[PDB]
Amino acid sequence: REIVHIQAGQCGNQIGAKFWEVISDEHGIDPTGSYHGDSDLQLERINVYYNEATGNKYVPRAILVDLEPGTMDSVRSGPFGQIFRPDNFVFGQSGAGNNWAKGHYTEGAELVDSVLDVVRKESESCDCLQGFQLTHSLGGGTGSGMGTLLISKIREEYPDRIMNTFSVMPSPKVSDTVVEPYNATLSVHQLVENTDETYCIDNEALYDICFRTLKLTTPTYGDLNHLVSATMSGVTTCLRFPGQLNADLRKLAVNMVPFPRLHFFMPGFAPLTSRGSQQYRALTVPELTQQMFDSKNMMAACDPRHGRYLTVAAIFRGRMSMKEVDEQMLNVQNKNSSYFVEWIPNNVKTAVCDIPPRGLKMSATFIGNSTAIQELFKRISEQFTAMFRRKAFLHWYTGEGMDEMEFTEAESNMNDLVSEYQQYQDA
Amino acid sequence: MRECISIHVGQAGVQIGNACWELYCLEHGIQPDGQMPSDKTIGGGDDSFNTFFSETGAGKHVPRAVFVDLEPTVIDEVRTGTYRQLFHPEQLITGKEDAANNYARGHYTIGKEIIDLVLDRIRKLADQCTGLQGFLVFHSFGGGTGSGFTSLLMERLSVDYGKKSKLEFSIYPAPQVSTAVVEPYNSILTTHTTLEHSDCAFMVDNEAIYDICRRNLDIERPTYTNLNRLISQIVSSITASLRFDGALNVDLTEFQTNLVPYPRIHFPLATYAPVISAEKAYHEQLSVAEITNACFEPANQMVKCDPRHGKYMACCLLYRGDVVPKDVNAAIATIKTKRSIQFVDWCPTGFKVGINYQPPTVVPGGDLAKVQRAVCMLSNTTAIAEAWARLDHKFDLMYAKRAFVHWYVGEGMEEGEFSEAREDMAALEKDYEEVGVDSV
Ligand SMILES: Nc1nc2c(ncn2[C@@H]2O[C@H](COP(=O)(O)OP(=O)(O)OP(=O)(O)O)[C@@H](O)[C@H]2O)c(=O)[nH]1
Ligand SMILES: Nc1nc2c(ncn2[C@@H]2O[C@H](COP(=O)(O)OP(=O)(O)O)[C@@H](O)[C@H]2O)c(=O)[nH]1
Ligand SMILES: COC(=O)Nc1nc2ccc(C(=O)c3cccs3)cc2[nH]1
Ligand SMILES: [Ca+2]
Ligand SMILES: [Mg+2]
Ligand SMILES: [Mg+2]
Repeated sequence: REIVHIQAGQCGNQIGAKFWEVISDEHGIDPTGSYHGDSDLQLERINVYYNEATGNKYVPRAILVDLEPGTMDSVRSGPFGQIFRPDNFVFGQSGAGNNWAKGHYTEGAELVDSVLDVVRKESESCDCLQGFQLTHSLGGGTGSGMGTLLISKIREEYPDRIMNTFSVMPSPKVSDTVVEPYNATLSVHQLVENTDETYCIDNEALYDICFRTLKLTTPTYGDLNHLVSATMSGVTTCLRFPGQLNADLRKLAVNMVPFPRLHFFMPGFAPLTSRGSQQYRALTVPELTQQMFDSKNMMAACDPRHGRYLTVAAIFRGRMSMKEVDEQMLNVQNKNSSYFVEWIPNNVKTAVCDIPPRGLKMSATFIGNSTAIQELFKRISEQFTAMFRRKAFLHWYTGEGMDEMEFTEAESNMNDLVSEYQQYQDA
Repeated sequence: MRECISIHVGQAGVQIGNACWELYCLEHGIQPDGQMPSDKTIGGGDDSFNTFFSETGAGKHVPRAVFVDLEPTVIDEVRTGTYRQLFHPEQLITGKEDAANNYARGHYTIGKEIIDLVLDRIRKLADQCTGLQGFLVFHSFGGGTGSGFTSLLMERLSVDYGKKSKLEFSIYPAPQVSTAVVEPYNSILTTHTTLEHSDCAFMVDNEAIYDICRRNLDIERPTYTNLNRLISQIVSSITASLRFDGALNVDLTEFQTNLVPYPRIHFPLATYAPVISAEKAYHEQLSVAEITNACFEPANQMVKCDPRHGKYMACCLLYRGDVVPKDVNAAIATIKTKRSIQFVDWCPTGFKVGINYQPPTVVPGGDLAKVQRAVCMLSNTTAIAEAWARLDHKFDLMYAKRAFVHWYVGEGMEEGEFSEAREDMAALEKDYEEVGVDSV
């Protein structure tokens, strides 16, 4: 049940590297690629994300993509930099200049075939590929523009394979350029059509968590990415360790996605921890459950009370009373049953893994499919329109062959997505 | 890779080039003979300073630069100066007879005789680049070569190098240090002609620099030597992101994405701080907050205008030296609630921030105090259009009587080129007015 991992762009490669270093530690894999752990549970499903190398080394089934070598050179010189298969480093030189058009139509188009060659080489080694995952931001040019181009071509060559993304949404609070709403809007429509799951990781929420909650007065991208890798570890625990759950990507998606276009998830994590800052008292199960449903642990910066949950999934990790988990989960729902749709019976599901993440005696990862996610897309839409009204900064795009019409279309189908969410919120 | 080729045109362009490359050498530890001890990769490399310097097998670090003038005496001082070993003879190009402050001679009569040779020498620099990013063109508005030949060169560069980026450092004419009368003509002509071929242009008002040297450095009567050393520091701050590395470093092209909302709106306003003498900097630290706040004091701008009576479309802060984000953010928060800062309604209000850790350097025997931290603000303000308005008015005064026009006609130009150039300028002023009107 192999999964092929792809990371594109600066943000995509930075959270991607973080992800691989986190789960490598969980599976006992060192930066050389050698297993030294103490449980067979660490190796029972290690083939999901790792390839076995002759001379018992484990090599991440990961493909690293960029239009400039800057960040990928930082990866190769990073902590676990040497664990990656060197041939899986695919990079151009020209960069994308935070331009969706450059990533999707010109610069990215020139490189995209080379990436697919590596994808194919990794797929043909898979006994039974269950799907792909992609890490990237939507606000830049490579991850946003070339990443969605990649997704389109992967769906052409593998039309019956699951494609899931962890997608970082842009925010003025944590902003590189002013054209991020343009790139995000163009990307969102691609995701609506060609992914099965998109985890909406909002940089606004990540900032607010680091600031308001983790009490970090000046959070970096590194602080923000600690939350992301911790969440990605939790979202994929189900797949990497034995337990109650052994669903493949498709079965997971089936029970979470009632309508094909509404597959944008609000992720959450508890307890919220800043890097380095140890703390010694583990949370009680009522504390875990209450936090993971609280908006302050949400990473999408949407208020779940402003919408309704279509489906909810929660994975608890560590040694704990699942009977107590059962009671607290059904506590939360039965208390707030007005924020859950009533036409999808038993739409709140839970699972436990015995193995806790590093540093915590117990934790919980939240995956909400809420209609409140429309607030994220409305936010991007407003910022899009404010500039597009005056056709501001459009020359960066028309200079790469794009027409105003493609923006008008992108704008319109995100507004459709928004209204489609509104339809089921009032059902 | 990502090489940048600098082109210095005319007296102002050339002599500012001297100031910059001397300053660059000091910043990178490059000796006047081109040798750089700290550079262990001999004969080549892909370091950040390699964007501006190429390397010979003998370990010489050579500026990716061409110097051009239609008259030899200014460039001759480069050929016999302190840094003559730095440049290969073919990088320094001179004619025999200048353009005599006449655009027509620079663009046509005298310019056409040397333009092919210049393009050949530039081509020889490009061919040594593995990933050329674009050009940096230094010139005056008022000179015949600085105006006429530059616009000719920019036109030819568009043909030979497609859409490859072209940036300008343009000297805006001030009567305090000029002995020319026809500069408004040359200014309007080159701006009109170059407008389509430039991606971004940094105007430097000589009067602004003149005032700063007088008020901040207590220089009684500034010379070109005084102005150029200050200008070089601003140029250094802007190119620093290309020549140095760093986690918090933000490349100029990324700032550019924010600074240019429409192709024609590509004239950022530069403000620099701190400009302070050794006498006054003694026992006086300039904090991040203090120098940041100085960026919104109009007296510190490279161009005379009032941003407080205009609207912002972009605001960038380029720090160098002992500076961390925490202090920057705090300083900005203070300023935002105490300054007259108003954005147009179609643009976000956040300040884009860059930090290079390598601190500012000063040229020996200069006037500027060596400081631990400096900042250059690059903002896109409607107020920059005031500089166009003043220039266009001086143009109108003379052109109504056709003063000095016979000099231009005699070298092959027609009055239709004047009116056409002026109309482009009128449309440009209206463009800046239109981007500041609130949306519907
Ligand atoms: N800041 C600064 N301005 C200069 C310098 N040299 C000349 N200028 C300005 O440039 C304008 C005159 O143009 P020049 O550059 O001297 O003339 P040119 O480009 O050599 O063209 P020619 O007419 O052929 O000599 C005047 O406004 C001067 O004040 C300089 O070294 N520094
Ligand atoms: N969470 C997070 N966001 C990032 C990181 N790096 C960049 N971003 C965001 O991604 C957007 C810029 O996209 P980027 O990945 O740098 O562009 P690309 O390299 O061309 O794909 C902006 O919204 C940034 O805030 C990171 O390390 N973590
Ligand atoms: C890389 O792609 C994924 O990990 N997708 C994914 N989709 C998922 C849906 C649910 C869960 C999960 O852990 C559940 C807990 C309780 C019921 S399902 C885990 C999931 N992981
Ligand atoms: Ca070298
Ligand atoms: Mg980036
Ligand atoms: Mg001259």
